[PDB]
Amino acid sequence: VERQRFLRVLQNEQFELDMEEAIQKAEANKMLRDRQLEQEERLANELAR
Amino acid sequence: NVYGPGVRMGNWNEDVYLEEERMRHFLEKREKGELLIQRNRRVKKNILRPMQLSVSEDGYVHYGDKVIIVNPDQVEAGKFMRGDLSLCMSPDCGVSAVQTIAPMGRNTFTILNSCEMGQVVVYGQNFCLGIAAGLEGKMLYLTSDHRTLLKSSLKSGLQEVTLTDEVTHLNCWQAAFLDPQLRLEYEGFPVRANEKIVIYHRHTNRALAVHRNLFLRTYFGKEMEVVAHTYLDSHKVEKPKNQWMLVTGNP
Amino acid sequence: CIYRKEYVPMPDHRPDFVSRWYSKSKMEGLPYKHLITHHQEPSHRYLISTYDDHYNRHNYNPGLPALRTWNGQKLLWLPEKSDFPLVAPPTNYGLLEQ
Amino acid sequence: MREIVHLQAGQCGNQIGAKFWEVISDEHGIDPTGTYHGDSDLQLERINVYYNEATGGKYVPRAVLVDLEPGTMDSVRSGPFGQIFRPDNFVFGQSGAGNNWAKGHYTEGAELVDSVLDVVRKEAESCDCLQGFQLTHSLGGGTGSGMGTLLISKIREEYPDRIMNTFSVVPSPKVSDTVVEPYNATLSVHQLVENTDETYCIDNEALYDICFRTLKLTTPTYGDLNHLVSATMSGVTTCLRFPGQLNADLRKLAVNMVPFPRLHFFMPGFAPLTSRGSQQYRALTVPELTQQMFDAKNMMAACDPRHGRYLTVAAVFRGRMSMKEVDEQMLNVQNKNSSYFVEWIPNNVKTAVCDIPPRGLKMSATFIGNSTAIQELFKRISEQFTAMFRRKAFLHWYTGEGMDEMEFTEAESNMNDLVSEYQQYQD
Amino acid sequence: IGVKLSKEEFENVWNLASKKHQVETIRNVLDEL
Amino acid sequence: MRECISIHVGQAGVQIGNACWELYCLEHGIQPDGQMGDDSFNTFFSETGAGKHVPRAVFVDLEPTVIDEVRTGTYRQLFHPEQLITGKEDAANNYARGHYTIGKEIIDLVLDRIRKLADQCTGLQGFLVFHSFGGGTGSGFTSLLMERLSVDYGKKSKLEFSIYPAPQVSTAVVEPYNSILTTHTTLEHSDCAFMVDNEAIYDICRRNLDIERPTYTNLNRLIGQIVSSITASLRFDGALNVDLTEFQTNLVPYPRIHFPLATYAPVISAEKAYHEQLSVAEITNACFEPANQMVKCDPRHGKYMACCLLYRGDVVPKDVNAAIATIKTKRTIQFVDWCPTGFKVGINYQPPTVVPGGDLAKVQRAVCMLSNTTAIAEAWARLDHKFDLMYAKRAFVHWYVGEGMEEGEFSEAREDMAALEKDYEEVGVDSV
Repeated sequence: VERQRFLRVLQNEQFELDMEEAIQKAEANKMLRDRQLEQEERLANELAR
Repeated sequence: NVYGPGVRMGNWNEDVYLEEERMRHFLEKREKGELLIQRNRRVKKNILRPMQLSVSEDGYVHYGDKVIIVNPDQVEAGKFMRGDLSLCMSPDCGVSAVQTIAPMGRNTFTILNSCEMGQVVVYGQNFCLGIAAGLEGKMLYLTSDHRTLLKSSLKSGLQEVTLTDEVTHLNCWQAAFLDPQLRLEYEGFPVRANEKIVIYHRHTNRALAVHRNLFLRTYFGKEMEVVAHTYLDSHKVEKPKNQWMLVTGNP
Repeated sequence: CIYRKEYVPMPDHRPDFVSRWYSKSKMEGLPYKHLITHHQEPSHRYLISTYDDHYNRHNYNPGLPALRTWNGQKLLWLPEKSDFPLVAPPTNYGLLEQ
Repeated sequence: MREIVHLQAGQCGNQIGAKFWEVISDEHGIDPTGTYHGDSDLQLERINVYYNEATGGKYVPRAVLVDLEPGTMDSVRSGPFGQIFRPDNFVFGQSGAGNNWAKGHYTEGAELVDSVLDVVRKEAESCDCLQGFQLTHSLGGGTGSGMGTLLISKIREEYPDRIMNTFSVVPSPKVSDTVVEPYNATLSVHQLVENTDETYCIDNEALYDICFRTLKLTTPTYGDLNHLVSATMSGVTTCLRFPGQLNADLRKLAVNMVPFPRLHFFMPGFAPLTSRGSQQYRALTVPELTQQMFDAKNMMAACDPRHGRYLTVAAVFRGRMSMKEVDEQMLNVQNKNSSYFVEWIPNNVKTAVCDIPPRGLKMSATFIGNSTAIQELFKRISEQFTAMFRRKAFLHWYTGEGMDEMEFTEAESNMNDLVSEYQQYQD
Repeated sequence: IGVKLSKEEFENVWNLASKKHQVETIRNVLDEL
Repeated sequence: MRECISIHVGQAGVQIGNACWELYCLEHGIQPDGQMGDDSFNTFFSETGAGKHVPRAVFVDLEPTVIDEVRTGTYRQLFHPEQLITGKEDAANNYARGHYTIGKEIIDLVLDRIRKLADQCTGLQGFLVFHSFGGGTGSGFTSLLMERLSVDYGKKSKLEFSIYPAPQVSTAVVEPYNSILTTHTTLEHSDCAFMVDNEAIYDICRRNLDIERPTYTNLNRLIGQIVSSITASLRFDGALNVDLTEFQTNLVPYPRIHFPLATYAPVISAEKAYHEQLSVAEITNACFEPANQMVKCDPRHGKYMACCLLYRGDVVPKDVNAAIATIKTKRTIQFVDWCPTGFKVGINYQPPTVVPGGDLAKVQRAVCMLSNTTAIAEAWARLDHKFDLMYAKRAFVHWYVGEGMEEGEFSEAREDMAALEKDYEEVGVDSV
């Protein structure tokens, strides 16, 4: 019992960890970059105007 | 002495190649769909399908009526499952009893020597109980054979009950009354929907039981044992272990 | 008293199950045991025998049937020797059927 | 064309044969549910060598799987390969021996021998034609060295005709793991000489080199190190299981390697090793495999082979190759340095061929050697032995369950006269 | 500035900014709520 | 099915087993009212039909205030009604009362419940005694039981965690007599005598954990963790597990050497753990510094004889070989000639579970050394020295003669200590 259960369980662990962390980190970074950049752009341009 | 994953110190390069190939293989497996997550979620979604029962135009049961099999809560030993266990297909297939009360598609039995697809059911008369796995579209059947020296149940070693594809006479059950001085007066009466009636086989004359005392750890976590052995007391009436109820959906 | 002080019960100090299960594969490494000894390029079916290739098979098919061209830098007549034939499916002869 | 009976014991051997009985499952295309889902009809040829049959087409091994502790038998059938091993081929007690040889060889490891002896003749008489007996264990404790090297004296009582081959684990020189090693190492070496024929010596200091200096990892562990030993095993008998050019076997290997009734201690190797970064930058051909299998850094024992000589050298090959490039590079390496071979024998290196490497390799080899710098592994034990016997330390674990001092002082007079044989022929 | 806002959301943002004050106020109220 | 029937003798035994069985009911799912994957809680926890686990060990005190405080505490529904044994009178700092009268009056219910536990078990390895050299119940009742059990159950492992009196500072006046007498009557019926102190743990609880003014209840959990990383090998899985026989067969060379010293390496608090780096090397070099011993002795005046590194947690098994290899290249760590191997390593992977809101943090790598040293003969020299000053006046001896035992035990209990230190001096020399 323990064997099968924990085997399947930790396989799940590893796969999930990998995929989830990678995707989330990438998304966060790119999105944050884009938002900050565009916001700064529009605000500075309008203030100058 | 030893640092983390990303900083460019020591033996980083061969390990960068190592998690590069492992990360790419894991993404290939997820893209193809050979991972335990998506296979398991697809299986469990095709089992736990929220589907609908059939209400009854009177109290009585007819054939073709999509009817749950459930065993009532009982008030003998100190190992116990709390209340209203139901009969569920537990694959690995197998059969057991689970703590649920909703029709979810591994619960739902269709009532199948009678002929018409709608016909009133009576005590002491043979019928069959049908269930279907997802996308198979072929009728399974509730079965149990005369006990042999190699065919015994899992935890208890009594007569076992299982599911099979084939058609035989080891598939026909008949349901009687628990009060033992009135069943010969009840041999032909129609059966009401939610009433406590014994279930017995027709070839063995044994009866389907629920063992609330030994547990079957499954993936779903809900636990009991099913078998077929008729139980009687010192007053020689049937115990609360053997009572079964074939409930229908509410209107 | 100090016994009745300190021995107040704790409902909800559930022990973890996870660090033990992860140290198990920290030592073991379950899918890792072909990532240790596999070499070159991943490949599922690569394997065939010498009687079946040279005799019954009649040899490589997509290669040069006659030409053996002598190259520039390395001093060699390769395009027959360099193939080391690996064509087609492996040695099947009808035993899995029986 | 035989079958193979393979014995396993100790806390070691079921963590080594766990990797051994799954490379054989890999090379014959055996899934861990019991059946066969390989690709060719070549693998199915000599499936009988390692796999008896039953109903439904499933193949279960010839496994013998014994240990006093139930510590590791909960771990071998809780692996990926758990329904491939036999149910009634787990034989155990309840207690654990743990570093003594009295209660392995005479009392506590001994009452289960009649529960290993009567499982062998259930299967090893049902096999139609056996080649002999294999064993893998560690000399360092009390269940391999206590039961298996006891049973090695027991099964050679029945059949003298067959061939004993061993996969032993001598203790490491520098950093050891038990204070009572040079008794259990001492007494089982004197056991091994009379009743074993090709004894293979394996170390973990010599394998923590290879996963560090050669293959360039940063966390070498046991599972990373058990598999290079379990690569050797299926790289040994490659010709009783597959066709080729020049087939060899465990009786072909003994004739070309051991000359003598007593000079029968060996030293192994395994050729094609590299990193994970330089996987495509190497060319797996014969001028690369031969260049490293003779080197000291690619050796699985505590041997500096330059300090002595090889009296004899074995080999095997696999893979679709040609023969001239394996005819001259083992002719050059006998020629380029006559300092590292002895002169009175005219040939040294035996050549054997197969057709198929292990799955994933392209071409393969497995170095097997009878050097006389293997006597630098049995000098440190006899240095550690009598510098403990002189203070008579720890001897009341060794009088307390049935042994004497006369089982002691004659268990070094075998180790002395062994080294007194290997030093005659050194130059 | 790249933000598509409902009319009721703009009225609520102005109300929350006036409640926050005895741009910084508008950006802070839009970030918090 | 590898139980450890443990004994707790005296005020010391019950007051340390409170925290020890606290940790055993802590690390599993065991509630403090009997109720509740792994099934390695059946090595200390039986069953019934209600899932109710009841611990399999014996607690004895003739001075029933601590036992009644347990019986009325929070841990009443869990312990058995019978394996907690009281009297109505204490031995009160003498060997005579505990060994001849108050031991004799109530040794039989102890031996009854030991036989009931030992024949309800299936897989007992040995006996583990927690007792006190410096009192009345922990010395007389102790040696009476360790005669009355070694006469019955014969050859079996016997390990004694012993709350030894302190080197300089003290609590009761006439501890030299009641130390020396029970040592002479324990040496012939011991197998391994692990030794701990109290001020030597006060020093470490001041200088490592930075908590000032601690109690016995803050000292007790360090022994309560020491015993748990001692017994952890049966408790969970691992790479190289340890039965009970390997301590007793790896740690003592001779008939009368058996007195090892205990030490426990990674001692630090919660506010400091997150900023210190728990390296294997720094742990094993802290565990050899003589400021980190549980016994106040200096190892530089003598030679080691045998060690036992018992790990726990996320061991990297290459790094343990590297750590022992860099230990072995020092001259401040000395060894005798006859032990050239001189080490043992045991392994388990489960991390140490630490009590909620304690003085310790969630360590991930636990190390216990149970090594023996010839610099415990220096510790025995002082309790022979005090006896030499005291017996010459014949002080205090009437308390000893007035309950049955003669005065002629007092000469042999010094001749025994003289021959024991003769043994310890003749073993640690070189032969040439």
